[PDB]
Amino acid sequence: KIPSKETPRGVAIAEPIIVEHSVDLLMVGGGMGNCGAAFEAVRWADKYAPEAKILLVDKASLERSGAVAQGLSAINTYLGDNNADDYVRMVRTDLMGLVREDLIYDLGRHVDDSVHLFEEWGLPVWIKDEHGHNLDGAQAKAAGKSLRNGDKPVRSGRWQIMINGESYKVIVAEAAKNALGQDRIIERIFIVKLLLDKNTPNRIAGAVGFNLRANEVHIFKANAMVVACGGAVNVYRPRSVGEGMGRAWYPVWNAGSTYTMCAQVGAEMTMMENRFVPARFKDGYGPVGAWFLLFKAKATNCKGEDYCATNRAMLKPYEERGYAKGHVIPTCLRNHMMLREMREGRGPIYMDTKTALQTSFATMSPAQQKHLEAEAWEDFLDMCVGQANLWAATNCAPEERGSEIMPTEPYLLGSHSGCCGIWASGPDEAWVPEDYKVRAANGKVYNRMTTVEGLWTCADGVGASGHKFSSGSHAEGRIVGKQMVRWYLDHKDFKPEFVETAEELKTLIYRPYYNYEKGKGASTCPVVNPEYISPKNFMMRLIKCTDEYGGGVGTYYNTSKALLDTGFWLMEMLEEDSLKLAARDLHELLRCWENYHRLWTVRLHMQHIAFREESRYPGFYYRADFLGLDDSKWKCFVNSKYDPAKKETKIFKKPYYQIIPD
Amino acid sequence: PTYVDPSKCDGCKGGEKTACMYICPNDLMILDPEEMKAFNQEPEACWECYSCIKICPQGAITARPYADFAPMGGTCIPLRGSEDIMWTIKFRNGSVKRFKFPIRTTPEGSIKPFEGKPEAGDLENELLFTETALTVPQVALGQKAQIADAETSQCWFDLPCEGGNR
Ligand SMILES: Cc1cc2nc3c(=O)[nH]c(=O)nc-3n(C[C@H](O)[C@H](O)[C@H](O)COP(=O)(O)OP(=O)(O)OC[C@H]3O[C@@H](n4cnc5c(N)ncnc54)[C@H](O)[C@@H]3O)c2cc1C
Ligand code: SF4
Ligand code: SF4
Repeated sequence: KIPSKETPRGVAIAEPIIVEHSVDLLMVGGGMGNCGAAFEAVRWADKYAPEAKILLVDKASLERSGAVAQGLSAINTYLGDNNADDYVRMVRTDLMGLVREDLIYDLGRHVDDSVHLFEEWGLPVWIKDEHGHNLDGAQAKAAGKSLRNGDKPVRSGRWQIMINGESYKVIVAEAAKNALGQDRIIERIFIVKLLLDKNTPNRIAGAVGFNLRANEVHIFKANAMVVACGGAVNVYRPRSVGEGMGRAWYPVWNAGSTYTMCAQVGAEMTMMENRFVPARFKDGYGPVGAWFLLFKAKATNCKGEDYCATNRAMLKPYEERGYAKGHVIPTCLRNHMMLREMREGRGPIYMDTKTALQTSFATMSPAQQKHLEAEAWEDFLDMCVGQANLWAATNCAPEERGSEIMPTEPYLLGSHSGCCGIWASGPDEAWVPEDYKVRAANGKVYNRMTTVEGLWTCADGVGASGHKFSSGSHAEGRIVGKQMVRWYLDHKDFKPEFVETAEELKTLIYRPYYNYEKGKGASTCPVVNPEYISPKNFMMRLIKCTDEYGGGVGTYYNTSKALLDTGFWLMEMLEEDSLKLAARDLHELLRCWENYHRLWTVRLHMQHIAFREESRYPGFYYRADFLGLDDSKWKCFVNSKYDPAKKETKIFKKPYYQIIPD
Repeated sequence: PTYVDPSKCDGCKGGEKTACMYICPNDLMILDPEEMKAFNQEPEACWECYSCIKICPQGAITARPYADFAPMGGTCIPLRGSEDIMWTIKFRNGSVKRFKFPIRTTPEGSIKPFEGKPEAGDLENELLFTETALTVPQVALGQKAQIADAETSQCWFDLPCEGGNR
C-alpha cells in the first residue's frame, strides 16, 4: 500500500559492472545516419583496414530505432533529372537564406545513389506506368519498371517521391546489419558523455554509456567516431499534456543527445536559434498534403475564407527583400499567416474534407475512387498511425467530417525542414571557401568533421544544411563512413587516454541511482521526496519553463530578451537540481540522462535566439523586441563553442558565403 | 498508448527474445517474469509507432488511442506479413475500412550489401565506393556576407567617416 514498498517496474538497477571497449571506429546511434555510415565504412575497411575494430551502439534495437520507426510514405530528397543547384536554391528559400550551401550541394550529388540502393534492397517505389497513372512498388516490379531502369517516380513535388515505406527502416537496418554483423552491433545501450583526449588538445578519445537490460557501465575508447542520435523533441510543452505527451510529430525519444554530447565536449555549434514548427492535423499531427492535392481540400477559418489570400499583405516586407516572391512562400511564413487567424480568435483553422470529397467523387469512377482513397489513407498507415487512430476514434472518415490544422510545439532538428546543429566541414574543393573547411592538426581536411579533431556527425547532427530527409541522412552517413576509415589510417597508431578513471565515470553515470538510494528513507513515497527529483518531474519543470519563456505554444511562439532572461534564471536552478536527479530502475536512469540532454540543448537553443537580434524565422518564433529581419547586422550564421575547462559558452557571428547564384 | 491482452500473451516461451520488449524504440515494453505477461511501463511516452503491435507473435498488443484527447471505440489493427501489410480500421460508430499495401519486394534477411558492387577506390577523393564521378556547381561564387558591426550610422566630421585609420 505504502508507495515506497511498490515494485519499480523497470529492469532492476544495482551496482554496475563496468565493461571497457578498445575500438578503432565507434558509431553512436543507429538511425538513418549511422546505417549509412556503417554500410560505407565496412567496405572501405574490408579493403584497407580489415583488422580495424568497428562498433555501432544504439539506445534501442537497430531494426526499428529512430524517426523511421513506423516507416514513411515518401522519400523527400531525390534529384533525378534535377540539378543540385536548384536543390540548394530551394533549401535556401525555405530556410530563410542563411544556409551552408556547400554542405547542401555536396549532399545533392550523393543522395540519389542511396535511393537507388534502397530500391535494390527491397523498398517498394512508385513509378508512372505510361498513361501517367500510378503503380505501387510491387506492381512496378511486376511490370518491370524501376528507378534502376530510369522510369520516373510518382512524385508529389519537384523533389519528393512516393514509396510503400512501412518497412523502410528495417530494410536499411538490414543492410547495416549484414555489413557489420551481430558482433560489431551492440544494441540497447545508451551513451551519455563523450570523452576527449588527455594528451593532444581538442581531440576526441572516447564515450561513456550504460546497458538498458543489465547493470553495466560501458567505457569506449576510440580513434574516430560519429555521433548521430537524431534531433530534440519534448523540449517544449506539447498541446496534449496527459497521455498525449507521447504523441509528438517527431519521435518522442529524441532527447537532444547529438547536440549536447558534442557541444559539451567543445565542438562548434551552429544555427541553434533555428527551430521547426510544422502545421499538421490537430492532436494526432498526421500529414495533410495528400488530402490537399489528391482531392483539392483547402484550409478555411471560421468565416470559410482562405486566410492565405486575406493575409497576403503580411508577406510584403519579405518579398520586397526577395524572400518569398510569387507563391513560393517559406514554410515558416506559411504558418505566420496562420497565427494571426489564431491569436485574433478566428479559428479553428479547418480542412473541409466533407464537401471537397463529394465534389471530386463526381468526376471519378467508383474503382478510380478506391485507388485515390487508398493512396491518401496510406499516408497515415505508412507514416503516422496515431492519426488514423484519432480518426477511427472521432468518427472522422474524411467522407463525413473534416479536420483541424494546428501548428505544433517547436522541434529542434537539422535533417528535416530545420537546420540547427553542429558546425561540420566542407569537402575540400575549389568551390568550397576556406572558412567552410575544418582541416586537422595534420593539415588535411576530412568531410563533415566537427571542430573537435576526430569527431563526426551527420543527419540532424550537422546544422545549417537542412532538407536532407531520409535519403540525405543516409547519404551523409555514407560520406562520413568513408572519412572515418580514411582518418583511422592517417592516425593508425593513436592510443587514446582519459583524464578521468573508470570508477569516476561509473559514479557519474549512476549518480541518480545513489541519489535515490541515499535519500529514499526520507519519505513514505518515492516520488514526493525532498532529497532528490523524479525524472518525470524534471521533464515537466523544464518544458514548462521553455514554453513560458522560450517561445512555446502557450505564448504564441513569442519571446524577448526579458522573457529569455527569466527563463535562464530558472534554467540554472534546474541545472543545479539535475545533480539531485533520482532513478528507481534502469528505465528511470535512461530518462534521467535524456532529460539532462534535453536541458543542455533547449538552453543552447535559447542562448542562440537571445543572441540573434532579429526575428529570422517569423511564424516559427518571434523576438518581440526585434520583430523584423535585418540583413545589415545579422546576415550570417550564429555559432557557439563551449569551454569544458572554464564552463563557459562563447556565442559569436560566423560569416555566410553565397555560392549558388540567384 | 499500447496495452497487452493477458489472455493472449504467453511471455514468449521459446526463442528467448521478448519480441515487444526487444523492439520498442522507447524502452516501454517490459515483461513480468513471474506472470509471463508483458506491459507498457510508461504509456505517456508512447509514440504509438506500432513496432511492438506488429512484432507480437500472439498479437496480444492493441492500441488504445491517447485517452486525454481521443474518444473510445476506435482502433487500428495491422497484420504485417512477409511482403505485405493489411490494415483494418474499426470506427467508434461501427464502420470498418480495410487496406492492403506492399512493404518489401525482396525476401527478409537477403540483402547482400556489396555483392556485385565495385571495390573501395581512392581514399583521397570524395567518391563513395559505388560512384565513379560527381557533379560540380554550375557557377560557384565565393562572396562573403560582411556585417556592419558598428552600433551607429552616426558621423560627426564633415567627411564621410570611411577611412577610419585611428
Ligand atoms: C513524422 C516524420 C515524418 C517524416 N517524413 C519523411 C518523409 O516523408 N520523407 C523523408 O525523406 N524523410 C522523412 N522524415 C525525416 C527523416 O526521418 C529524418 O530526416 C531521418 O530519419 C534522420 O535520421 P537520423 O540520422 O537523425 O537518425 P534517426 O532516424 O533520427 O535515429 C536516431 C538514432 O539514434 C539513436 N539514439 C538516440 N539517442 C541515443 C543515445 N544517446 N545513445 C545511443 N543512441 C541514441 C536512436 O536509437 C536512433 O537509432 C520524417 C520524420 C518524421 C519523424
Ligand atoms: S511479444 Fe506479445 S506475447 Fe510476447 S511478451 Fe510481448 S505482448 Fe506478450
Ligand atoms: S507503440 Fe511503439 S513506442 Fe509505443 S510501446 Fe509500442 S513499440 Fe514502444
